[PDB]
Amino acid sequence: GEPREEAGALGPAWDESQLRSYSFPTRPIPRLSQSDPRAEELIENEEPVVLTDTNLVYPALKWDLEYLQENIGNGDFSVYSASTHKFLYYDEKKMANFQNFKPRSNREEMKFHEFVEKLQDIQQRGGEERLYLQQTLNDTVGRKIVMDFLGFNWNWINKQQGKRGWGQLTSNLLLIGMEGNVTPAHYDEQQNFFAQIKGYKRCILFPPDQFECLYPYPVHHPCDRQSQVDFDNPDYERFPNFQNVVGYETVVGPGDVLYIPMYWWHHIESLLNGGITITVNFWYKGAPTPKRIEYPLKAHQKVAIMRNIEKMLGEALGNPQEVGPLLNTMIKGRYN
Amino acid sequence: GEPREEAGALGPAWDESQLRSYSFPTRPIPRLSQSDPRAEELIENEEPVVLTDTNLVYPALKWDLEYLQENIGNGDFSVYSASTHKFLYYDEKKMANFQNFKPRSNREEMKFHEFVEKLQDIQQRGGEERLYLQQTLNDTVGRKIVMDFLGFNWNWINKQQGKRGWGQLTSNLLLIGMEGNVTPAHYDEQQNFFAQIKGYKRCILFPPDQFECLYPYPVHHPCDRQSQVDFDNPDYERFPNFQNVVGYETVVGPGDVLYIPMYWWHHIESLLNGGITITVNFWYKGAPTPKRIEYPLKAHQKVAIMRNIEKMLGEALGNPQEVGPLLNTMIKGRYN
Ligand SMILES: O=C(O)C(=O)N[C@H](Cc1ccccc1)C(=O)O
Ligand SMILES: O=C(O)C(=O)N[C@H](Cc1ccccc1)C(=O)O
Ligand SMILES: O=C(O)C(=O)N[C@H](Cc1ccccc1)C(=O)O
Ligand SMILES: O=C(O)C(=O)N[C@H](Cc1ccccc1)C(=O)O
Ligand SMILES: [Fe+2]
Ligand SMILES: [Fe+2]
Repeated sequence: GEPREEAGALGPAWDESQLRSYSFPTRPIPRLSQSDPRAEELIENEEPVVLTDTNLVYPALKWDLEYLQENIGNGDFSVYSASTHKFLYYDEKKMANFQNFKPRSNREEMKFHEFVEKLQDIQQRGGEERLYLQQTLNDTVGRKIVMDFLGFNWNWINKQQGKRGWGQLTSNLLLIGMEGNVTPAHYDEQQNFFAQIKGYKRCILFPPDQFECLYPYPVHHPCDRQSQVDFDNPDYERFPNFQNVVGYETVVGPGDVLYIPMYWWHHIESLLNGGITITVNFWYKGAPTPKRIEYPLKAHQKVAIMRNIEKMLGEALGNPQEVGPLLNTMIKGRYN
Repeated sequence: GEPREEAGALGPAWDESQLRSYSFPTRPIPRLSQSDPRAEELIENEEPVVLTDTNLVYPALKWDLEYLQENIGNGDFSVYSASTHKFLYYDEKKMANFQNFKPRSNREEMKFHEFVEKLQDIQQRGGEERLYLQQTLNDTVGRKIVMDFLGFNWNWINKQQGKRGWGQLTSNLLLIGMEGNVTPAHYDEQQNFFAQIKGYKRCILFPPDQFECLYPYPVHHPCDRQSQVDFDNPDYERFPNFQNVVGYETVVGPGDVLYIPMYWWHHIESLLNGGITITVNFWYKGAPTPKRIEYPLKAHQKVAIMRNIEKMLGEALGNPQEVGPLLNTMIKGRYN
């Protein structure tokens, strides 16, 4: 949609020139009120929606590098680096299988004050490197910050968890990123409530059934759950169906909360020239399995089946490397 | 090898002109004595071999249409028909899934005397149709025939079953076929002892690892376990790897016993212009699973894994028809 207008006539929140350009078409994601029945409907049907008045992270809306560094306590925060705007999320617990894989992003633990310094350093030296802080909110958090945390709207979110019959909140990540930073398309196996705090983030989502268009890496690969297709330079040779992809986009700002249904693909980028961005997500385990499979199956359920096959086949063969050969042996001249 | 010579200088048992011609190369299967250590070795390593002095079906060597019709009792025998020399073995318990499948062979129960008549009829009327009797040896068998059965060398075969740790004899089929009759390539999940009684049969076998060259039908298909490749007119377009196939052949005659290891492909044909052929097989369940998978895996073990995947995937999807689509969705642009 068109750039929303800020109250008090402070001008447009952002402008098209801050968004990156891509080859596929997109339609806006609904921006509704938490009290709007249609929104309660979209969630109930595992469809994305942006809630604008939940007050989920109200106490955190005052956060910023300064305030944070002062009260965030003194613990270790994981900080990812990148020579480019695209951040390569890789699982270190799978690098064994694909020894032929070399990471294009380096993680590093550090104190907040350090992170801030390393950041103010780049900016103050006309560098080109980019950073991104992603750390769970444990107990090593300052006292004052714990006050803000307790300030979150748990009354509302706890009812969503209940009404939807989801599992237990697995974690909350604090995400602080630099403008221009990008998180390549991928999907997560948990329900997510993306709570925007500082800055603006453009989020482009794709339904689970778009599986054939996004070509995710093999399950045993370090980049499992991520799309192999380079959005900046799509290889229609290897990934022919990326020319059929159609997504849903929107730009979340301070106070907004985006619901990302489990298994839904999502590409997230921080607006160009929009200062830093701060967000806090809420990951919950999806509702348990009906124990009485009812057909027809939903798209994400099939993806669960595929993932399973790959996992079990790598067990049987005792080697994840042979998973591919066996699958081709199974299909060539028989199923294709 | 070259046509063996019959004792008493009765001339060659058969001549090349009786065998069908095929595009692939083949090497002879070992013809050894049951007391030969090398033969006990081939069996222990699940490799084919022809034993010439087991005396397994000694009492049955005197069988023929006449003697049989008289003592075979009076029960129902399954008799398959075919307009061509190739017999289409289809599973009636799977015809549901592939309703788009129409059998090219008609089975029919009948009394022996009837079978003989229907047979002597064709021959006596210059017909072209072909028949093949395949029936288990139950209790509806004549008394005199039971005497022959009891005459089999159970002392020897029971030790093979024991030494190899195989399961229990699942069944014994009486196979009576017309000259020129052919049983297309396929494999069985049980250990087999092919006991030739009357006539000569050419058997061409392929190791389990030739899976990629024989393109078996889908597991849920009525012709599961059978090769899709037409040996008389190979379609190298669909089945490219059939040009890499290499088999082991041999011609079994009265008194010979062929060991067909479980999962080994086999094409069986009755010599051209060689009268009828009578055989009796012995199917045993392979040795149980080690319960402690020891790698590297053997070829037939992987085929067991593939079969499993197909079976379970058709369960999960609740429809065997979608098995193919999902497999391609899994591999395209990811594993190929
Ligand atoms: O949406 C589905 O249920 C489905 O089977 N979709 C397939 C593609 C697909 C298959 C499996 C998972 C996701 C997507 C299709 O050809 O449309
Ligand atoms: O919240 C998410 O699910 C998510 O993908 N967040 C990304 C950052 C991220 C990347 C990888 C793992 C967790 C979080 C973002 O740029 O907002
Ligand atoms: O023989 C094997 O163990 C094996 O994995 N053979 C594969 C082909 C094959 C795979 C699985 C079963 C039978 C045959 C090959 O490319 O040679
Ligand atoms: O004994 C076998 O395994 C076998 O494939 N015998 C075939 C006949 C047959 C075909 C199908 C099922 C059982 C038996 C033959 O022509 O000798
Ligand atoms: Fe994510
Ligand atoms: Fe067979």
